[PDB]
Amino acid sequence: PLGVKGRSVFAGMRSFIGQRLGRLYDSFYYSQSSTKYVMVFLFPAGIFYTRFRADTKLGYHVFINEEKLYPDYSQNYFDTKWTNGRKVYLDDETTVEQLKAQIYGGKAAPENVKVACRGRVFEDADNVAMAVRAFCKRDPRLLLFQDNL
Amino acid sequence: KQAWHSRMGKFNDRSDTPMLYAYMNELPSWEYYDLHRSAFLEHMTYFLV
Amino acid sequence: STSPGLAFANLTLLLDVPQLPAIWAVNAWRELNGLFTEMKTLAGTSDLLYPSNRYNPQNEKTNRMGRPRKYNHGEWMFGNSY
Amino acid sequence: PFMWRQRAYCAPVPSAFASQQGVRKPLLRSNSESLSVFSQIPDGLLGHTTSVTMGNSDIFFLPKPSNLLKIALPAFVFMPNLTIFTRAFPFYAHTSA
Ligand SMILES: CCCCCCCCCCCCCCCCCC(=O)OC[C@H](COP(=O)([O-])OCC(O)COP(=O)([O-])OC[C@@H](COC(=O)CCCCCCCCCCCCCCCCC)OC(=O)CCCCCCCCCCCCCCCCC)OC(=O)CCCCCCCCCCCCCCCCC
Ligand SMILES: CCCCCCCCCCCCCCCCCC(=O)OC[C@H](COP(=O)([O-])OCC[N+](C)(C)C)OC(=O)CCCCCCCCCCCCCCCCC
Ligand SMILES: CCCCCCCCCCCCCCCCCC(=O)OC[C@H](COP(=O)([O-])OCC[N+](C)(C)C)OC(=O)CCCCCCCCCCCCCCCCC
Ligand SMILES: CCCCCCCCCCCCO[C@@H]1O[C@H](CO)[C@@H](O[C@H]2O[C@H](CO)[C@@H](O)[C@H](O)[C@H]2O)[C@H](O)[C@H]1O
Ligand SMILES: CCCCCCCCCCCCO[C@@H]1O[C@H](CO)[C@@H](O[C@H]2O[C@H](CO)[C@@H](O)[C@H](O)[C@H]2O)[C@H](O)[C@H]1O
Repeated sequence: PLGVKGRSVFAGMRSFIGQRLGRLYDSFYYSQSSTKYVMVFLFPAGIFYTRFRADTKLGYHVFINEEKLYPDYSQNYFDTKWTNGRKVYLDDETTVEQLKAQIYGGKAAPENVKVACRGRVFEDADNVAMAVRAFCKRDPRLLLFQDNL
Repeated sequence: KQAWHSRMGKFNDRSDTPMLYAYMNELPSWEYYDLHRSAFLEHMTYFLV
Repeated sequence: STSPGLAFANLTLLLDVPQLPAIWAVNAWRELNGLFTEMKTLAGTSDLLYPSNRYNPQNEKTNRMGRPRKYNHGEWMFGNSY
Repeated sequence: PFMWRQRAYCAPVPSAFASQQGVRKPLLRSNSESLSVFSQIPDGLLGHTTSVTMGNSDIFFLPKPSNLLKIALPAFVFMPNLTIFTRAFPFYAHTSA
């Protein structure tokens, strides 16, 4: 005897979802504290953040010409030293000045510092996204150098 | 039947080649009382009394 | 249950089925951004918007590549220069 | 624009030094136009050449005489069974039976 009169398939769907959620709560309660919180919240959350950031934002590999132009990262923790090739995720509205400040930690940068991509110098009042689209399409490797000349 | 029992034992039992016995910090009732015979006795005399 | 021959599938599953929520979230975010872009276009714009493009910085004082518009200081009889 | 006799790629073609030839063709042309594909040739049918498609040709047919055979044959397992021990799969997947 499939189905009952006066009852709707949508009501049955609600019933089923309630059953599933109650069972999930029971199984989460009767589980190890050591494993369940990690496996249910921290790995999903990290994976979500990473995948969303990669699939949505757009990033750039940043290099610097000379060691004298490297930033001072001695004080901030988990990164005591600059390394070239760092992947850096930015927003579409970011400019070269904002990028430079982000690199140098809101501190006094050196003089006549400029950004290039495939040999092509960027203006500082330029959107990084459009500048890359123009000069280095699908090769976002940026380089920071000193333009004395 | 023997294959059934051997499969389930190999999967569930605490052994030197454990499949499922892994990441154990809070044990279930059976394994707890099998490893800690002192507590099985105490928990059992209390229950009967 | 499992076996050494299924290491490929085990790794792929463990690493990819947790990503499916994020994939669906990305798809939903994309649809919402498209909806908002189309609502803006219906409302009206000075310069056009490219729908399937990443970024649209164009305005009265800005080119379609983020630079300032040339010859935009004065006013023109035919209206906008674009 | 600095080393003219040493940069021949950026120089005019020899038909330009000759002083003799509705609309006419241009008189001055560079050798740097050789670095472009559609400089002289037209861009006709540029975006329509990757649209000429041809279908594949493989036929998936093979007669299956089982009357010839009387023994079973081995078969691969393609994926792990997640319908059983689903909750423990990340915890036992690394072991070998
Ligand atoms: C944001 C933070 C993110 C973190 C998570 C946050 C929380 C979010 C929600 C939960 C997300 C985690 C879900 C994990 C569930 C799977 C593994 C697990 O952890 O279970 C452990 C947990 C405990 O396991 P256990 O204690 O060891 O055993 C107890 C039994 O499970 C007790 O079961 P039972 O005895 O009470 O009943 C038997 C049960 C059996 O459950 C099981 O035990 C095994 C389940 C098998 C899972 C693997 C199946 C994969 C098969 C491949 C699919 C092939 C399809 C082929 C299609 C071809 C057709 C062309 O039957 C079911 O209910 C299963 C239904 C689903 C199977 C569908 C298979 C296809 C058949 C279709 C039937 C028609 C539709 C349903 C009709 C009903 C009326 C509507 O499992 C359960 O509690 C019940 C099973 C879970 C069913 C799914 C529940 C809904 C999940 C929704 C996911 C949506 C996520 C997307 C979110 C949106 C993001 C944008
Ligand atoms: C869309 C692509 C699908 C392809 C893959 C899936 C296979 C294709 C076949 C269709 C899949 C669905 C088969 C459902 C079978 C269950 C039928 C049934 O009677 O179940 C008992 C339920 C509960 O019934 P009940 O308990 O309320 O009353 C009857 C009680 N008995 C059974 C004792 C007589 O019956 C229903 O009320 C209707 C359920 C089926 C309709 C829902 C389909 C589920 C698929 C979507 C999953 C997500 C659910 C949330 C949707 C939210 C919508 C906003
Ligand atoms: C083409 C696709 C084919 C593949 C099919 C794709 C779909 C199906 C794929 C599923 C395969 C992987 C499933 C593995 C699931 C692992 C998750 C898991 O079990 O967690 C580990 C925990 C660990 O439990 P445990 O550590 O005690 O025991 C686990 C196993 N041993 C003993 C061996 C260690 O399992 C659980 O008990 C919880 C599981 C149920 C809950 C699921 C998460 C949702 C929770 C929502 C409720 C939150 C309540 C919050 C309230 C807070 C206040 C208390
Ligand atoms: C239960 C419903 C759940 C449905 C899932 C909906 C998605 C959930 C996640 C929404 C997160 C929104 O968070 C927002 O995302 C976008 C895209 O990354 C970011 O936006 C960034 O990229 C977009 C696209 O270029 C631009 O706005 C801009 O370049 C930049 O700001 C915002 O800085 C962030 O605040
Ligand atoms: C809650 C919101 C809706 C939930 C449903 C989510 C499911 C959407 C997945 C469908 C596949 C999407 O895959 C792809 O994404 C978006 C539309 O989404 C489109 O992408 C294209 O059009 C959209 C317009 O919306 C633009 O924002 C985007 O710049 C462009 O690339 C593609 O044409 C489509 O192929």
